[PDB]
Amino acid sequence: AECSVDIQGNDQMQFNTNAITVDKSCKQFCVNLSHPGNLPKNVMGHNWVLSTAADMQGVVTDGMASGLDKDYLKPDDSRVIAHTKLIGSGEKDSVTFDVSKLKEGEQYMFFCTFPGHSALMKGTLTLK
Ligand SMILES: [Cu+2]
Repeated sequence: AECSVDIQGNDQMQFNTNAITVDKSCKQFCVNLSHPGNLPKNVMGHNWVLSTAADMQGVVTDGMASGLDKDYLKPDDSRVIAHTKLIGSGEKDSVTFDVSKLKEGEQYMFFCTFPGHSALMKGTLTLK
C-alpha cells in the first residue's frame, strides 16, 4: 500500500493530488486512476502519464497531436515512463511500473495529456 496510490481526475479538470512519493524499496509501483464526475472520455478524458519534468512538454505536445484514438499519446513515446489509458467518468484504470526506471535527485512529472488538461492536471513525482 506504500507501493501504490489512488488518484482521481474529476469533471473540473483537476487531479486530487499534485505530489507523489515513491519509496525506494518498492520494486514496483502502482497508480490507480479513477474519474468521478459525469463527463465522457471524449470531453473530459483523463490519463495518468509519467515522464521526467524536462520531457513533459514534449510528451504533452506530441500526445495532443496524436488524437483521441491514440489516447492522446504518441505511440511508443520513449519519454513516457508509464501511463494509464485515457478514461471518462465512472471508469478507472491502473498502471504498474518498475521503480528502477526512476532515480534519486531527478524531478518527474505526472500529467494528463488530454488537450489543455496539463495546465492544471500535473504534479511532481519523486523517488525516496
Ligand atoms: Cu484529463
